[PDB]
Amino acid sequence: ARGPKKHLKRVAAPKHWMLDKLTGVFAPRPSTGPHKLRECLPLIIFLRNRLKYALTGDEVKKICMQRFIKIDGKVRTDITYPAGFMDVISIDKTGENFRLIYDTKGRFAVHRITPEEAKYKLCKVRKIFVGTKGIPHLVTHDARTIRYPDPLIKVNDTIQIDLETGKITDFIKFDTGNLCMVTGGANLGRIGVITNRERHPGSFDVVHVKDANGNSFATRLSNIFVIGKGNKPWISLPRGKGIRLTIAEERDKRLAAKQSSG
Amino acid sequence: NDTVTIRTRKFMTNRLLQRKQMVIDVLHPGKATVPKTEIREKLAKMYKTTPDVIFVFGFRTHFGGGKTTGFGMIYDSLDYAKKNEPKHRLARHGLYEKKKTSRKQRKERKNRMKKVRGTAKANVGAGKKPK
Amino acid sequence: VHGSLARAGKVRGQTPKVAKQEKKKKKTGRAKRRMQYNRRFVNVVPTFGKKKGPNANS
Amino acid sequence: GKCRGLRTARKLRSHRRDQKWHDKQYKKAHLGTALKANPFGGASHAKGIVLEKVGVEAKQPNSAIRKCVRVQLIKNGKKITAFVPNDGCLNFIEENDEVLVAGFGRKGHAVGDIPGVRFKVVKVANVSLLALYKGKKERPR
Amino acid sequence: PVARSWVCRKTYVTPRRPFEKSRLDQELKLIGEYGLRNKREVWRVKFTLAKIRKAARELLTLDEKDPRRLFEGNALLRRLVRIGVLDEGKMKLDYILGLKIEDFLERRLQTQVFKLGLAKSIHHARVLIRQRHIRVRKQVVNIPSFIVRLDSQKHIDFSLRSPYGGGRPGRVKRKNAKKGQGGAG
RNA sequence: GGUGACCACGGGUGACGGGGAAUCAGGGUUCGAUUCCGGAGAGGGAGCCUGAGAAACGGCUACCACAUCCAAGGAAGGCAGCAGGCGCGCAAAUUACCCACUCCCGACCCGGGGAGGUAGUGACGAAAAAUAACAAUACAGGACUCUUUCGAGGCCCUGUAAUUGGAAUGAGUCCACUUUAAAUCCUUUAACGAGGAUCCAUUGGAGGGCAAGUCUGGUGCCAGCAGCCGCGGUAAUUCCAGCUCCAA
Ligand SMILES: [Mg+2]
Ligand SMILES: [Mg+2]
Ligand SMILES: [Mg+2]
Ligand SMILES: [Mg+2]
Ligand SMILES: [Mg+2]
Ligand SMILES: [Mg+2]
Ligand SMILES: [Mg+2]
Ligand SMILES: [Mg+2]
Repeated sequence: ARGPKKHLKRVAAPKHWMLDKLTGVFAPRPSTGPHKLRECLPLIIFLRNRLKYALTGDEVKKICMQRFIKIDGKVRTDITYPAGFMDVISIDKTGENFRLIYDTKGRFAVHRITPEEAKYKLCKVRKIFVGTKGIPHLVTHDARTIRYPDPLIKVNDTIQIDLETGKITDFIKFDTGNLCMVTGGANLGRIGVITNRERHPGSFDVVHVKDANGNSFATRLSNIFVIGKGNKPWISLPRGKGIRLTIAEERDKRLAAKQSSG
Repeated sequence: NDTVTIRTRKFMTNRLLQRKQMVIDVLHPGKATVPKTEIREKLAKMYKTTPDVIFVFGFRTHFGGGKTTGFGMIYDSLDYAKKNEPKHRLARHGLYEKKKTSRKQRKERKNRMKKVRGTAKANVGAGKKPK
Repeated sequence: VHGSLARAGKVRGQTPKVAKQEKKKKKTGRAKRRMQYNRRFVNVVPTFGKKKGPNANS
Repeated sequence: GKCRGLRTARKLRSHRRDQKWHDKQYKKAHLGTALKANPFGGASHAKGIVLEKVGVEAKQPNSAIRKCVRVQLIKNGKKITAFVPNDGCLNFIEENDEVLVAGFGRKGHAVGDIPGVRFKVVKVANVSLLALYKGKKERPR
Repeated sequence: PVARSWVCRKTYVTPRRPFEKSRLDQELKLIGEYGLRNKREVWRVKFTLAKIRKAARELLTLDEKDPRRLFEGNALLRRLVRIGVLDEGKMKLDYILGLKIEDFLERRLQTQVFKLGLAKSIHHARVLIRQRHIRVRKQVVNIPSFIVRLDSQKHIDFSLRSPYGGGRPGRVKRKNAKKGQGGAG
C-alpha cells in the first residue's frame, strides 16, 4: 500500500470483540489512541454490542454527540475511540460507571463499578527515563506520561492514578507474591499470584503464576499487569474472580444453574 | 379483538436517547398479521403513553401465525422523537417528508456543476436547463 | 473416400411408424416407491420358479 | 536394494522424481508436449467448421461404414476427425457448419471399431445433435 | 467485498458401489417401512449414524481419563438420549457402536404421528404433516423428517387451525355443505 | 576475492505466496486466479509535482502502440472500478434502486460513498420438500380363521376399473397486513383455486461387468449400437420401434 490503512474487515477484527460475520462486511476500525487496536473496544461496539444502548451505528454517534459518554474523566465524541484496558467509562446520566477488565476467557467484559471506585484507575508503567532539565518523566501502558514520579517506581511496575489530577496516589512494585493479571497470550484474562520470574538476556522474560485454586501457568513479562498488594486487589474483581475453569465444570455449572432456576 | 395479547420482554429504558427500548411479541391466534396501528395504540394504552410517539418496526411472523416479534421504541416527548430517529421511521408516520429526486439525476446535476467554475449564477444555473 | 455415406440413416427411416399408446399416468415420488415396495416385498408366492425376475417374459 | 540411511532423503526424493518421468500419466501432464499437441488445447469441447464428410471402415471383426466429418477448429486451426454418433445424424450436417466437437471418452484415444477417431460431434449449427435426433427442435432455417 | 456466508455441507453420501441386489433390497425395505420419498433421505440418516458412530469409535480409541474423551463422550450421549435413540440407563460409548438406522428412522415426525395413532397409514402420515395439520408443543411443523425428543414426544397433537383439532373446516367440506344447503333447505 | 554435484549458474513454468480446498487407515496425491493477510499492476516503459505518506495513474510530463473532435490553427485520452458493448473463446449476470444496515472520508450529529447493501439474470453448487391419502365394492393372496381340501368372513395386505366418493391440501389468481430507504421474496391471512385431481417428471439403460426382457414388429456385417468384452450378413436376450421392467 502507498500509505496507512483506514478500513478493518469484519473477519479481520480481533476475536475478543465477539463480532458476527453476517451483519456487515467491515469492522469498527478503532482510531489511534492510548492502546493498540488488538486490545481496545471502540465506543461503537461497547454501546451497541455490549449494553444494547444503540441499535445501529447512527444512534451511538448521536449519543456520543450529546456528550454523556465520559471516558477517563474527559468527554469523547469519537465513535471509534479505543477504550483499552481498565479505563473508566462513565455515563453520568445513568450515574453508572464501567471498568474494562478481561474476563476469565480473555474478553473485555461488562463490569459496573461504584462512583467512588471510578475516581481512581490503575496503570502499568512501561518506560522510565529523564527528560531535559533533569526532570524524570514516566510513560505508562497508555499514551499518558507524567513528570516528577517517585524514584521507587521502576519499569514493568504499577501506579495508582486518581483522575482529574493525573497524580500517583500510590505505587505497586512488581514483585514475587503480589497479585497480577495476564494481559495477552493463551492465558489472557487470568488472575493469580507471582511465584517466580526468570530473566533471559536479550529475550522475553518468563514469569510463573499460581492462582488461588493451585493451578499454575506461565506467560511473558510483557503480559503481566500487577493489580494486588500481595493478595488483596486494589480494584474490584470481575464476576468469576479471575479463575480459568476447564471445559468440564462449566457444563455442570450451567446444568445446575438451569435446574435451580427451573 | 377477543384475543390480542401484547407481551413485552428484554425491556430497558435508556435516558441516553430518552427512550424505553423493548421487544414485543404479539399473539393473534387465527387472525392475520396485526397492522402496526393496532400495536401502536394498544402498546400506548399499556404504558399510558400518548398514541402518536410510539414507534414499532421489524415485525416477523412465526411459522403458522400466532407469535409475531417486533421492536418498539417509546419516547418521553415527541420533540425528542423528531430529534433522534432514522428519517424513514419519521417519514412512515408523516412527521418527515422525503419528496426528493432520484439519485441518478442528482449525480448528473453534480457532475454538471463541475464544468462551470465559480460563477454564482451558472454554477447553480447548470441544472436549470437539464431538469 | 469410398463414399458409402448415401446409406446414412437407412434403417431408422425404414422403420414402420407406430404411435405410442395411451396409458395411465405413472405415479411419481413416494407413490412410485410405495407401488414398487408393495409389488416386490409384501406378497407370498406359493408357486415355484426360483424367484424369477420382475420382467419374466413367459 | 534401496538405500535406507537417515540422511538419504535427498537421494530418495531425487530418484523418485527422476523415476516419475517413466509412467505415461505423469509424463503426459507434466512434459507439456501432450498439452501443445492436444487439438483441444486442454479444453473439454471445441468449435470447428465442417470441411468434408468421410466414412471410416470398422475394425477387422466388425464391418460397417462409420460416419465421420473432417472438422477444422476455429482456434489453432487444427484439422480433426469427428464421429457422428446416431443413426441418421450425418444428414443433419451440411458443409461449413459450426459444430461443437468433444472427446470420445478415454482421454484422446480411439474408441471401439473406429480407427484413428478421437472426437465425436455434439452440436451442429448451434443446436444439439441429440435434440435433432429426438425431433425436439428443428433445424435453424 | 460481499458479506455472504456460503458455508454449506452435503448431508448425504452416495454408496461406494451401485447395483447390489442385497443393498437395494435393504433400502427398499426401509422406504416402504417408513414412507420415505427417495433413497437420498435414507442415505442422509445412514450418514447421520455414520458420523455419530465414527465419533464414538474415535472417542473409544482415545486414552482413558482423557478430559476430551469424557467431555465429548458424555456430550453426544446427552443429545442421543435426548432424542430417545438410546436408553436412559445405557449411557455408555461402547453400546453406541451397536446402534442401527431403524431406531433413528422411527424418530421421524412422520413415523411418530403414525405410531401415536394420529394417522392410519405411514404414507397418510407424511401427507398429513405436509398439508399443515400437525403441531408440536405449540409450534406447527410441516417437515416429515422433523426429529423429536423425549420432552416433545408427549406434546404431539393436531394443530389448532387444522380441521382435526379445533374448527376451521376444509374447503371441500365447505363446498359440499354449501352445495347441500343451496339445493335443499 | 565470492558461489558451486549438499546442484551454483542458466532455462521453463499452463507459477502471485500463505491461511486454505478435494480425496481420506497410516503415509500420502493433486488444487489454491477467487471475497482473509502480504505483494504487484493500472495499454508498455521511464521521469517527476504536491503531500506525513505516491515513483499515484478515476495526478502530471515525454516516447511507443491504439484511439477521439476539428472550421485542420489546435485540443483532449486510459473501465485488470460499477454497469454495459465488441473481440476472444467450450466457457460467465442489469447500461437497475439506495446510503436504511456495516464502515470510510470531511471543517462534520446535518454532506458524500457503483465501498457496501437491496433487487434483477442465475440448474456452479448446497439444505428442505409437491406430483396424493383414506374408505366401501368387486377378484386375487395371507400364519389367515372356523369341519380335517371342499364353503364362508369373526380378520390382515397390495394390485387392476368404477356413478366410486366425500374428506385434505398446496401450485397458482389475489384482499389486506407484514417485510423494506421504498419496494420484492419469505411468514400470516381473506376469497377463488384438483378425479384421467390432463395442475401430465425426467434423464439413462434391460448380454455380462451392473439393477432390470432369452416379449412382439422392422433391418439384414447394411444401418447402427457398443467406456471393455462384444451384438448385427433373413428366428438380433445388444440396432431402429411398440409394450413391459430397472436405476436415480
Ligand atoms: Mg502467469
Ligand atoms: Mg491466492
Ligand atoms: Mg489481496
Ligand atoms: Mg502503484
Ligand atoms: Mg498532509
Ligand atoms: Mg505510474
Ligand atoms: Mg407436476
Ligand atoms: Mg429396445
